[PDB]
Amino acid sequence: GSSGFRKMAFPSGKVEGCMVQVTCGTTTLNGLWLDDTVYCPRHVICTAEDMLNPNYEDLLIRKSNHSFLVQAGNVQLRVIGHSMQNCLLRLKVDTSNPKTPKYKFVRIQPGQTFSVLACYNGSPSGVYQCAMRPNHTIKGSFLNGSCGSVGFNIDYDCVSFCYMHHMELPTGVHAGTDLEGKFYGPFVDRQTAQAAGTDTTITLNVLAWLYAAVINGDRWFLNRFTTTLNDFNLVAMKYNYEPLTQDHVDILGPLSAQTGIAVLDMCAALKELLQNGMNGRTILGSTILEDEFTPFDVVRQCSG
Amino acid sequence: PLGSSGFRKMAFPSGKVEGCMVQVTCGTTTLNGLWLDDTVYCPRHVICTAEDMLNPNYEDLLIRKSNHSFLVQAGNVQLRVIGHSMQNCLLRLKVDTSNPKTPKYKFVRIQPGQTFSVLACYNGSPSGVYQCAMRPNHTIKGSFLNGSCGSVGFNIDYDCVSFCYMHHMELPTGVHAGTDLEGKFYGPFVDRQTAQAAGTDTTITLNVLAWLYAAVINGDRWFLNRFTTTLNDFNLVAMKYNYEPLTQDHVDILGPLSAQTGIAVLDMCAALKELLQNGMNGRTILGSTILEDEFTPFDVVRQCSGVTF
Ligand SMILES: */C(=C\C(=O)OCC)[C@H](C[C@@H]1CCNC1=O)NC(=O)[C@H](CC(C)C)NC(=O)[C@@H](NC(=O)[C@@H](NC(=O)c1ccoc1)C(C)C)C(C)C
Ligand SMILES: */C(=C\C(=O)OCC)[C@H](C[C@@H]1CCNC1=O)NC(=O)[C@H](CC(C)C)NC(=O)[C@@H](NC(=O)[C@@H](NC(=O)c1ccoc1)C(C)C)C(C)C
Repeated sequence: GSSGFRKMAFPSGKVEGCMVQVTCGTTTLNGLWLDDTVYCPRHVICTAEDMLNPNYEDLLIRKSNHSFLVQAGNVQLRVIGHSMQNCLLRLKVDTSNPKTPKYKFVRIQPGQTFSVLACYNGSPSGVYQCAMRPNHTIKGSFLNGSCGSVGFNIDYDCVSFCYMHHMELPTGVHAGTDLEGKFYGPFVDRQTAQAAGTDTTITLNVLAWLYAAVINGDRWFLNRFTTTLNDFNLVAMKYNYEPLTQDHVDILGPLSAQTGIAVLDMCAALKELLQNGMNGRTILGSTILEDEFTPFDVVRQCSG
Repeated sequence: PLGSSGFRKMAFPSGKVEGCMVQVTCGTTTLNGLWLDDTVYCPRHVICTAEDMLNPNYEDLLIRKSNHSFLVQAGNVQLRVIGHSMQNCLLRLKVDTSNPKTPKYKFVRIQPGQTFSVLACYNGSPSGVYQCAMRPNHTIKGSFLNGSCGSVGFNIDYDCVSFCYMHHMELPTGVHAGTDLEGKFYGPFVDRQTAQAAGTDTTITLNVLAWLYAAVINGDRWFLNRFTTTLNDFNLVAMKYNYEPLTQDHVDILGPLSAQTGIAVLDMCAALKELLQNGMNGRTILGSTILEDEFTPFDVVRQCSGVTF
């Protein structure tokens, strides 16, 4: 029967065990403690007067290991070393985190999804799933004090960290870096006017989602038409949708085979949906075309 | 404050519950169990075989089982069962080892409309976490596959994990049914594969109002007006849109949010009233085109204030 369909995140336990608090001056934010290293946003070393045009090289050289206070719960972890890697600081501590899970650092591609463990003062608040926007921003829910929180994916027992939160744009969206400290998107960590490129809807994901609805027993939006890749794009682009490529249709191969619905035939269905709307109906409980589920997310939730 | 663009359906951090999940096998039937101190809780149908699910006689099936009939595994280690008993629709297996990861906890029976986080599990291993609401018709719209029974629902009340749900089955309409941690089903359902149907469901009015307050808190207040309504007049309109009747008790539950925004509950009802009769006119609330009903007054305070655990 139907499996049901929820926007689910990965269990956050393996990440919770790595969260700590990092303070420098009067600024306190979150850090990630793996083995004997603690990672956090480099702006932790900024003072109110340094946020407009900071020179992190100059601000950091003025610091020592003891300028940093890291705390795991109520216990202080002594910093015995420090270095800056792009927009992150790597603080070495004198004790290893026994809760460090198997892990790796990965830089995800726009359109891919991940789980965010929102934290404050080194303590977990909640977890939610989201997708990195085509324009590299994240439509997240973050309050002041949330910097340092991380995004991740879990494959079996291995945690793949892919994001660390740094800031909020004038438009209300969020931006951050991978665990190597490199920003996602054309952004810099300073309080200046910065804008993201034009965003688009993740076409691959909307299609994967339409397949999820079908494997779950719903087919009302299908039709007897088909389309070429080119003709589909001429329409989709009018609605601010990401151009679809042959690689994307190949990625949908498995889902296509499981449902018996050709990728291009599903594109024809999407084409009709964009042109006529849903006429008051819903798909998997939604009144809008959902784009935060990748083909992989669908196969894992609807078929293990 | 949150990033002015969408209220995420945030689940509670799941670590404390992940440390309580184990695998329970009886014969060829394997599912999930909850290990707290020296007891492992699981659905009683674990003692059932393929064809013995239409109308199993649990009391009699259990008689044929001994402690050795149960194989419990925490990770790659076997947990020796030294006792077993049935409590309503659950089994309580006593083991010779107290869970070193047992967190402070309590068992609570959730009420209609209230939400909780579900930790989907398979073979004793956590797979995902998501937020769910106990629908007015006593079912939940979850996401479960075979091997998922035994997975649990919970809330974290400060420093205490409050377990409120254990998964048992799926209904023909694609929704789910389960029990509290005392083994008592929510709703009139029973754990046997017979003809069972959930009643017609309604929109959780209390939650929709809570969500509108969250909108205001976030700065999305275009839908507010200078009027008010009577409880009776609101219900006359809302029930037309299949909304659950609003009660004075519900008004009181919204008290903290009403105080935070200075907007009287009936004044918010007036706004909701207009939204239902006039629609949103293409506008959005908290980045949504529809009125969300799976966020409770508590979920709102939790996300807006950034409560931690
Ligand atoms: C994490 C900080 C933390 O935990 O501090 C503990 C002491 C925060 C997280 C944000 C707060 C609100 N939402 C968030 O996600 N990060 C920051 O405060 C950064 C710090 C900078 C990079 C050193 N700053 C911001 O997010 C500020 N943004 C901006 O200044 C942006 N500019 C616009 O809003 C603007 C108006 C005119 O020019 C720009 C900027 C593009 C990055 C926001 C306003 C706090
Ligand atoms: C958990 C079982 C498990 O983990 O087994 C390990 C060996 C499952 C969970 C469901 C699988 C799919 N989604 C789920 O949530 N629970 C069950 O298999 C129960 C077991 C019964 C209570 C002993 N059975 C079901 O969920 C079956 N449901 C039904 O048979 C329902 N009836 C309708 O479909 C119906 C009405 C008239 O004929 C059928 C029944 C009302 C409970 C589902 C189909 C497997």
